[PDB]
Amino acid sequence: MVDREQLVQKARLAEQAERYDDMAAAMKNVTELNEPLSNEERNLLSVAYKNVVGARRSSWRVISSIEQKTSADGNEKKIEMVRAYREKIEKELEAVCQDVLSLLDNYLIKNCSETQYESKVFYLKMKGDYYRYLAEVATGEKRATVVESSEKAYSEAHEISKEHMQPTHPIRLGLALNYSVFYYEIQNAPEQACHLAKTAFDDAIAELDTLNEDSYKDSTLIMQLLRDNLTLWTS
Amino acid sequence: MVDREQLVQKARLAEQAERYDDMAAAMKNVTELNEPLSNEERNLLSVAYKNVVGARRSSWRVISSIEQKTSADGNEKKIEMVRAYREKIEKELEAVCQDVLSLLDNYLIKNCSETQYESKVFYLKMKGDYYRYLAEVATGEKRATVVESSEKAYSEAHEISKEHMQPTHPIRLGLALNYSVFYYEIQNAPEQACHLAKTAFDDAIAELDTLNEDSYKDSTLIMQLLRDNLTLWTS
Amino acid sequence: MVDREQLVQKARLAEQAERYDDMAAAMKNVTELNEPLSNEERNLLSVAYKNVVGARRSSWRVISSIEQKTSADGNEKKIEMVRAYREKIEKELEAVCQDVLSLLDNYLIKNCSETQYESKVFYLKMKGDYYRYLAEVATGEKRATVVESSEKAYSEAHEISKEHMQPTHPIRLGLALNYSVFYYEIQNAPEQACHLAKTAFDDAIAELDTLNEDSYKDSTLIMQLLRDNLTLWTS
Amino acid sequence: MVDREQLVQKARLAEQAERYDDMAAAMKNVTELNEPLSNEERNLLSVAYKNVVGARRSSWRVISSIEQKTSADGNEKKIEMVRAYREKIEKELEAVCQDVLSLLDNYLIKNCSETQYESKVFYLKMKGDYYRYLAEVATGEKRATVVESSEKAYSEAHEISKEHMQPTHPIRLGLALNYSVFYYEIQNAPEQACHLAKTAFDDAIAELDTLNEDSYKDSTLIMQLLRDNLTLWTS
Repeated sequence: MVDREQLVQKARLAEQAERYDDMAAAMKNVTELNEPLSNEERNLLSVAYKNVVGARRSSWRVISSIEQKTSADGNEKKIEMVRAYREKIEKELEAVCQDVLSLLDNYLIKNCSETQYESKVFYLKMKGDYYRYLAEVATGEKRATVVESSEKAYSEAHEISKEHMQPTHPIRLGLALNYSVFYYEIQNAPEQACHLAKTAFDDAIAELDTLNEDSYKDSTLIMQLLRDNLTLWTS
Repeated sequence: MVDREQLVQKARLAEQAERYDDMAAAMKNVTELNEPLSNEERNLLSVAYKNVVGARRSSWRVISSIEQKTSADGNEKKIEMVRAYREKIEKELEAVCQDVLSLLDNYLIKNCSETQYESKVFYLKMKGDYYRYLAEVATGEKRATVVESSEKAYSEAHEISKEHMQPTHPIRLGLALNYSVFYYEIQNAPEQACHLAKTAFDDAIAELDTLNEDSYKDSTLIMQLLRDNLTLWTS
Repeated sequence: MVDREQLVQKARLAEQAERYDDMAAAMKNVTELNEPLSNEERNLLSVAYKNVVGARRSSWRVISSIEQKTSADGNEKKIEMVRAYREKIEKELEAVCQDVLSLLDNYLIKNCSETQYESKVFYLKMKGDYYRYLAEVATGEKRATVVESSEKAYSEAHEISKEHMQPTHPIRLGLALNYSVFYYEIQNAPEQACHLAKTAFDDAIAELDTLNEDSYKDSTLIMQLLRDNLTLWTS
Repeated sequence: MVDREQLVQKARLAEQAERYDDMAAAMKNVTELNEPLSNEERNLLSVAYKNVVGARRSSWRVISSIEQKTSADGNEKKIEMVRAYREKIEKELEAVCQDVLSLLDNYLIKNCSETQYESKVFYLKMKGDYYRYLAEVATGEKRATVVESSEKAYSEAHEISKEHMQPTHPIRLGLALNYSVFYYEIQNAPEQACHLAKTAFDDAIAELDTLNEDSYKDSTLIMQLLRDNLTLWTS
């Protein structure tokens, strides 16, 4: 019988040791206590799964790159293991995404009140992200379904953030960042990606007086990331 | 006969080529046209002399360090050239400071109106800085005079900024940064240095609504530098 | 039924994806085919387990550091999970070491001929290393046994390398590097560590004519690492 | 009246302070004592002028780059100062080269004996280099003359090094490095550049037994630089 405070302590310890699989597992155990998460427990869960899926996405990109070159090389003798190793990483990546998506759908989005608007946007942004990670590796009909699922999660998150959060709020800014990345990289819609990132940046600078003493550093950091992407995409 | 716009273009060209002596010389020529400087011409002058004096201060520190070791080494045969080379760098550093101080006293502070409060604080901060650079290399009675001169320039700048600028203004924040460094490093007053940097940071976060769309990045950068120094000095 | 060439391909693919656990597992499967390893398969096995044990050693150091501070902090409420998390990492580290040590004792050292002197030194250096990693985390009577085991493996490796390899050979140089680290860090014998590293470096420069066209870069790299450690330990 | 040992001490002090103009001036004063240079005084002179000309070459490249863009921009109002500032840097660069070339022709190459083969190759490599720096900024008939002058200096250096130095000697390796760069960048002869760098590298690995205890690190460093350039040029 392990206490909730000890599990959060375990996640913090795993983060310092860079053992993100342990970190994700501890925060998954906290979620499964079937109680709402604090703002702190929410970010610990987010950081854990971002680093776990990040390592899988990086590995998949490396092996897929080698796979495209091996097929072009003409050596049929080597293609078998490259494809199988890419598939192995791909299934691991998908299982990480499905693991987070089950947590969001059966616990986090399912049981946060209609009043906890910050929590709702935070979880729907995560949902958009993990369906986007699934979209990156998916093909054909499987791809179209997860793309729609990602779009649906980002749009709902966007509507609640627009209505209940200031344009400078790091959750609203972070959402605009990832949703515009989804338009650019997944939907291949550079105009809509640039518009979304421009609107978010301009709405934040127009309401710069709404910057909070506890999160102004996070706000200015994401505003810069939005401007960075806007520069990259428009050049 | 060289135009003012061409001299500012020369300073910008010298900055890109990292030829700061050329940059300082071009901005010194602009000042000597005996007209007020634009906000742009002011920062170009400031950046030029900061890089020129910065290179001299770095060289003086290196040779002074070797000088202290050579005297401790007991080799009297080598002390002569080290001391003379340190003295050579030292005179160059002092002549750079006197060059900037003459520009401020006979042009910049001398001819900006009682209404141009931003200009006044900007020039008195520069004056405090260049007397502080002189204090670093000076000894005895010579040191006490330049320390007083630095203190007098920073205090006047502090009074005008407190009265006519928002606590988040980068000129007011930058002034608090350097004036607290003067207390810590020159006056060896850690308490007064920490108090000055704390007050400035706290006044800025208390009036975070006064952040300007054109300079919020500069404000948040100096606020962080203040917090950095406060952490270093209190640990 | 997976081919030996495909398993080596899997290890190379895992190395590019930085999935060292996969890499170690593939090379463990190659070893278990119960045939000698090529020079290439040997280094792939060595690199795999070095990165696997390296991550465990780094994690153990981080959590042990936090453990020493938490005990000193006086918060008895937090000591329980830190100790248990350190113990968890520690058991993982020990199981990695025992896994490699079983491979060396039941396959690699057990079945390489009396003639394959390069192979013998290579495997006995690995044995010295993995017992040294065990010594780092062990205490009391358990520590003394693994220290002796490490010493015994390094000494045998040292005798065969002295007799059958040139002083510039990267395996002989690499052995002198790790064996001197064992004296310094494990045995706390700075004199014997410095002597071993000095002798190896001096023997290599005295026979610089024995440098091989295929490994001169590896030789000069380890010679520098020996000189680096010698500088650090003698200052 | 300043002693030769004090001037070399001044050059070493200037090098630590990164005051390369002072360093070059001190070594120019040593050369002008009209006596041969030691191996140490030779490298101090070489390092001084390399850093002085290096800063001019870097500045010229930056301003020439801006000049090509300003002419393409169509703003005739700005072209005047860019061209004049480039010309100013260019004359400084040329005067540095002529300063070194006068030292080599009226002192160093002029008065080293027919027996000091290391000194002869060292000075003729420098001569090839400084005429190459002149070739980089020169155009038309002026360019053809300095290109021939560079070629003539490198070829003579190449003949003496081939006859009196081992293929692993850092002076012979360094010569092959710069002479092949001259073929690639100045003469636009990629085949001849690759052949020269390949021959030098292959001659060095074929005589790896000729590596000296006092300069093996310099030899292996330049051998790698040759292999680096060979990779870049053949891909």
